[PDB]
Amino acid sequence: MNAQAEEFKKYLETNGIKPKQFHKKELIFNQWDPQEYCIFLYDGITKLTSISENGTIMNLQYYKGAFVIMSGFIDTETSVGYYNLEVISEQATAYVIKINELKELLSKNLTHFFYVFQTLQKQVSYSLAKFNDFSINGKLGSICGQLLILTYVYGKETPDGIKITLDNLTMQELGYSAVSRIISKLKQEKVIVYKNSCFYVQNLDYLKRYAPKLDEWFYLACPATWGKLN
Amino acid sequence: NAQAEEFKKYLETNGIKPKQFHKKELIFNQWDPQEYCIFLYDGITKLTSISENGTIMNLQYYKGAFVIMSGFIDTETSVGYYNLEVISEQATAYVIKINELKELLSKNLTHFFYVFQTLQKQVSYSLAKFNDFSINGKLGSICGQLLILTYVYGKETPDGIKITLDNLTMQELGYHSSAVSRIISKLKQEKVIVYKNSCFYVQNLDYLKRYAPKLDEWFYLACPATWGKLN
Ligand SMILES: Cc1ccc(Cc2cc(=O)n3c(c2[NH+](C)C)SC[C@H]3C(=O)O)c2ccccc12
Ligand SMILES: Cc1ccc(Cc2cc(=O)n3c(c2[NH+](C)C)SC[C@H]3C(=O)O)c2ccccc12
Ligand code: NA
Ligand code: NA
Repeated sequence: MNAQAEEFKKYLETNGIKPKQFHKKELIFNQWDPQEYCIFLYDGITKLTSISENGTIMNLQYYKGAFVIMSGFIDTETSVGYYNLEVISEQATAYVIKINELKELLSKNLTHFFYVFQTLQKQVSYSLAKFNDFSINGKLGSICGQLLILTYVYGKETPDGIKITLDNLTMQELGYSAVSRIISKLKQEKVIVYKNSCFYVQNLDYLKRYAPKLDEWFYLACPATWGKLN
Repeated sequence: NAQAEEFKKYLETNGIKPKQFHKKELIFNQWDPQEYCIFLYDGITKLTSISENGTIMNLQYYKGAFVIMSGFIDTETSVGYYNLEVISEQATAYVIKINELKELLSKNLTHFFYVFQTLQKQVSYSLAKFNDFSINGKLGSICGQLLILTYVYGKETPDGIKITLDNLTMQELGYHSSAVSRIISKLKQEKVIVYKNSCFYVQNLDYLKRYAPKLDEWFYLACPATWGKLN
């Protein structure tokens, strides 16, 4: 599956760093801490959020294990943004590292330096591809792109199409007014199907057509997974 | 800058040389199988993409000093079918093949770090732009771009904050859809930015900060020195 992550997991463990369980609605890091962290999210699903003074809560970015999320800059160790990383799966397993300690240990392994660098690269190109799909096709591009990524990562073929294999609690979190206008177009056009309390994708090519740049991103960033359905 | 001067030293020390590029040249392109690390030392560029048609998309602006990598650092393959186009009259850039580069980061965690921090800056820029648009729609995006322009190129004068860029470069950043037009009218109405004497002037910065709140925070956390100039 992800050998660079498994290698990184061991490097952490054989350097003193131990996995921490977190449970849903827990913040692995938060916007009010004076200390920033490098998070190696080894398993589970999280969301990055921003809580404005209004108290309105903004969902910015999803992440699944294995990945690295850093709440501060590696050089200055100060915040990259007033963010929280909330667990949305039932549990998540993460290794929590003070940014300053991380610097040391990326020194002694070119290979693990590269691994973490590469995940920032994938984030950068992800946002650019989402931006592009939204410039081309609006919210449709956005939702199709979200569904395309769900299909690639969590899809399993079944008779009613490509089922999305996330726990139901997890699915409601991810969203399963303006968004509504469109989901119906898809329910009705049988791109997706909500049957027997599960979500099914019946027309992968439509998703691909309106999220072309995220499709490309996934080919270039996760070719293993992209092939499984192309 | 300082940390970028540091990194430029490091490159020239190891044999890499600046090259000039001129408006409308591509420093790297989306069809070249070879990928590069670009240390853009001076000038203004845009990242672009094409779709099947021939339809140019402007995705992201960069100014020197900055680093722009067209391939992944481990696999060396493309991060996206992108071009980096010059939009200032000249741009100075150090071009580094990704393979040739990979040893060099290996030998200098200080310098590795400077490049790592630049990706982090990009990631959080994109998120903060997204946050602003989710709050305020097109107006948040428009004010956010004018906010950054002001911070980076703006000089305080009695006629307001002058954008110290030439009208050429200002058009390449765009200075006529109906939705945009209403916003422009609202801003050109409020005198938020005023064209005066073949120049561009910002007279309500509070407004910009008001509708681009998260990009404002981004600049504070990422470019504090420059942010404090106008705060
Ligand atoms: C529904 C949904 C959409 C997008 C993301 C973000 C995401 C997914 C993904 O598979 N990968 C990345 C991202 N971003 C961090 C760019 S980076 C490369 C790859 C990976 O994790 O190996 C979702 C993430 C989790 C759950 C649902 C997502
Ligand atoms: C008008 C305008 C908006 C945005 C950008 C992008 C940009 C500007 C900037 O000052 N910085 C960055 C970016 N992005 C690459 C995130 S990264 C940190 C900082 C820096 O250059 O050190 C513009 C860039 C050039 C010209 C105009 C811009
Ligand atoms: Na924090
Ligand atoms: Na290229």
